[PDB]
Amino acid sequence: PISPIETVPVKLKPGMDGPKVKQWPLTEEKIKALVEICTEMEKEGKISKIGPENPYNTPVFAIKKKDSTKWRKLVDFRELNKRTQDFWEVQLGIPHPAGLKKKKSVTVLDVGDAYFSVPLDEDFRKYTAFTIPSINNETPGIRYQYNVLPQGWKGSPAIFQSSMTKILEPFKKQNPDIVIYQYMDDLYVGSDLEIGQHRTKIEELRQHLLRWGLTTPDKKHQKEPPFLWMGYELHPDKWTVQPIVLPEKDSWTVNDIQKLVGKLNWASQIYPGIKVRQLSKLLRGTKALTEVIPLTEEAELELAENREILKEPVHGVYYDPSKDLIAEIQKQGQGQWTYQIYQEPFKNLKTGKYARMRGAHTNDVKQLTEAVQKITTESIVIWGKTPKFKLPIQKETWETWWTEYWQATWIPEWEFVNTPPLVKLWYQLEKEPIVGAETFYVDGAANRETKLGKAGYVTNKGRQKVVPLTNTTNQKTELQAIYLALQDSGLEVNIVTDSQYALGIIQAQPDKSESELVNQIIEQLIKKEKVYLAWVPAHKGIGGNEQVDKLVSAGIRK
Amino acid sequence: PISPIETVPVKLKPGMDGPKVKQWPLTEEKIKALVEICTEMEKEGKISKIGPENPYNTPVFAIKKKDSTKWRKLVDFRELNKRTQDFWEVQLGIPHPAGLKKKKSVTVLDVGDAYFSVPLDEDFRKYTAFTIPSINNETPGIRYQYNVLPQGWKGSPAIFQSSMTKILEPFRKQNPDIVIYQYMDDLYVGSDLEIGQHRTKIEELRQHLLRWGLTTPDKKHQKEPPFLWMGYELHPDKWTVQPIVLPEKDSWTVNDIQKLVGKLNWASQIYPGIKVRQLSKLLRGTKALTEVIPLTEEAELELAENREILKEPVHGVYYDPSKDLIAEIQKQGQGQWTYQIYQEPFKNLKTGKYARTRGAHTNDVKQLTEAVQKITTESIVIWGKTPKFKLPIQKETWETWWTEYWQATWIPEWEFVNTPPLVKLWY
Ligand SMILES: CC(=O)c1ccc(C)cc1N[C@H](C(N)=O)c1c(Br)cccc1Br
Repeated sequence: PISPIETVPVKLKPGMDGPKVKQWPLTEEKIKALVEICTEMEKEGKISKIGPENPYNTPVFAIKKKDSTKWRKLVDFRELNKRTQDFWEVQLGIPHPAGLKKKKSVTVLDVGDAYFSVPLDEDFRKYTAFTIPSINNETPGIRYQYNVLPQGWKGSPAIFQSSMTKILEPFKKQNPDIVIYQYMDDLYVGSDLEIGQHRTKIEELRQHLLRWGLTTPDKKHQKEPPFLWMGYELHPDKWTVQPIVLPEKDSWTVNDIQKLVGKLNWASQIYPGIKVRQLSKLLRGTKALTEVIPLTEEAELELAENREILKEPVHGVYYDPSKDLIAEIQKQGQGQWTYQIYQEPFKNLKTGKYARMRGAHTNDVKQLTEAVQKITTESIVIWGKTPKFKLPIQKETWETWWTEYWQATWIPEWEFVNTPPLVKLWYQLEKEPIVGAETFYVDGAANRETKLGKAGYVTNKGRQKVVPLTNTTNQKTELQAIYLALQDSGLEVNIVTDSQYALGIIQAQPDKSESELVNQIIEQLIKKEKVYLAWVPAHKGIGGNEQVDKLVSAGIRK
Repeated sequence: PISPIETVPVKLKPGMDGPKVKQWPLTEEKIKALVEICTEMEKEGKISKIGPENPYNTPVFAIKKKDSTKWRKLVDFRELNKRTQDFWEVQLGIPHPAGLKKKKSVTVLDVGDAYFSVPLDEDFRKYTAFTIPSINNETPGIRYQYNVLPQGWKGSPAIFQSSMTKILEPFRKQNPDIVIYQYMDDLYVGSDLEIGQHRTKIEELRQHLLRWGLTTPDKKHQKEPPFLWMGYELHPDKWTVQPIVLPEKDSWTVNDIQKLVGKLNWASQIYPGIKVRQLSKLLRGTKALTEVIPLTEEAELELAENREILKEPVHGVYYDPSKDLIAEIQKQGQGQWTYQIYQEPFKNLKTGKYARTRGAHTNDVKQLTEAVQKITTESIVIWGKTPKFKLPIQKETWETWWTEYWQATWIPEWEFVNTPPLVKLWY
């Protein structure tokens, strides 16, 4: 029938008006198909014929779709969707199963003629007009108007949700503690009552909804236990995903991989192991999708590795507001991180992976901390509190990093958990100049136009060194310099650069990087006992450096 | 009940529409405090639940006005104020008394309660929209509209000015030498009396308000180990930027002088007129860093010159009422904080150093957020407007822990830096 709910007042963006889009007449065939339909649709009271006094209207279309035997009606009000006001987005969030408590029993009540029963604002009813034509240019004009939430109209999704919650309020009042969650056209009643006892309440609800006009076509609380919701396979005790089938073959395009990469991402939710590093990186160079993307042994290896993990259908558990939440982290791969937050000492609640990409030349300790926060954030949203962290990193090591970082950070309660790799600042520069140790004055330049660079150094003993460099920009050689400096120094060394960049990186305490050059600066540093990196304004007259830059530019100038 | 009065028509500054700031996920604990608070505010008629016909939003938060006390609601009217208050600041803009900074002591009285009386334009209520979030997005949130003047909207205190300028009339009459500035529901009262007397003329005024307008000001004092000054006192007069000190060891080891040329170098933009050439000569030769090289005639002359030239500033005191003062903070040491409020690059109107021994309030985020509060409160006293902050903190991390140590009623505009600051020096 029609719900006797309190309507909701809607309007068009100030300055706009009722869409004035006449309908292009289709074949007289569907013209009738429209007649037979609207007729009963009007008989139900959902519509009322009004032709003249409403100038506005929209295009009315009718065709078949998705293996059905009865005609369909496609009246998408997009133009109207453009002139209509904005509403409070029905669902600005994504509910995560992990944040749900297990119920002894649950069901789904299809509320598919949902909108059609909720009456639209007494005024707006006008702006929802559509024109019904006839055959051979003969047609007086059967203009119609909706009395309920239009099939497409922008407000429908919203108004309906706001109207349902009202519909249900009294019910859950006389009979509480029965989790009810409503996604658009799906009602999920859940509780901890025996199959029968439970269904006893469902009826109470159904008839309640029968009172408010929402006739649940489902003669009973009948629905497929393995509920498919947003890729989530749900049950009164566990959750997971399954359609994550990954096909393989020769000549896969950039589009193919991107899709495959996207797939691997979703599964990670519950399957602890998915690594999209190499595959995600191959997508680099966004431009042509149909362009066949080549995978190198590495990329191929990835697919293989993940593929089997997926083979394992790991189940996911729910949450319990009596056991303290825990978050364990493992340092995997190079720039990829994985984590699992759990309640029971062995039952995965939710799993995720932090993909390090924010910046190149990042300290691992920083990475962990980032992942920590990333986890806190995602936790807050889903559950309601911050979890205790099981962290693979020496406590005393943390104390060193935080105290000496320009940024401020915060890590809740977190205890040490010895896993495969330990988070530890590999090397570390000194604070004051080493007494005695040989001082090296590095320097490097490069004619940008010729890509010809030059590196070298000068110790406090007249030990000079210079080596030609090609296809190198000013900065790169600057590093190569400090490199040379490291190559022929001692366990204790002092280096003086002119580069702001060289100091920006090294002092960043980097460890990993897709930069062989930078990597070897780390290699040399990881070996030495004491190293002192110092910076002085270039081209301002500084001990040695002044002159250094001279022997470096011992030829072409830049 | 039926005791309202005519309202003042408020209208969005031409151009913009209602705000729609996405609400940040709040923890369960705080949501409880919010739902409670809100319910009483509905039981009291201060705010009325609203429908979907309103696509507006202003973030809400939960904070404890005092250590170990109850919860306090806090709406983020930064956005709405920008559109709505930026128009109204030229119409009802409450003038700022410079006599406030010149005086000795200053107490900040919370007068928010007052605004809870004057009803707002039944038409403007729409914009004040504020959504309380629910966990896991189970519920799309208990949306709320405001009825009276919310304690966040910069346009509210403007309206309530009417009454306030009266309530104060008497008191001011008997106490002529006490300046009473009013910024965003914060009563900034200043004077020159001996603190002993100050503590009096303040409770006096606190007892006054409570008598005539039933303006109840949350009493505050801490007799504990963390004893804070009585009435939360400030001392504008005790404020000045002098911490910049060059080492007395500038002519010892080459390394030293090297650093010296480091500081003097950058200072070139802050203090036009400084030279370094002479001093550079001393460190010009390829040498070790630990080799001691004493001062030389010309180097010495220019060191002494710059050494002092740093104490007395030059021009820069150009306060452009148009350009918004930008505040920038720099994490220095263990408990030591430093900030600079400039308008144009290197042309600062003031610099300071927040000091909160690391240990008890060890939290970096606690000290930073603490500094964020302190850096502004004064800013209010001296320029009478909130600076734009640049905090050396992770975007996500800040938003997550800032409401936890926050005890303010207003929220300074902030943005997050993600680059190693060269400003991270001895100062
Ligand atoms: C937020 C919520 O409770 C929920 C969200 C989405 C879906 C698809 C179902 C939801 N709850 C149900 C229910 N009927 O209560 C549920 C299922 Br399905 C499985 C386990 C527990 C719960 Br509470």
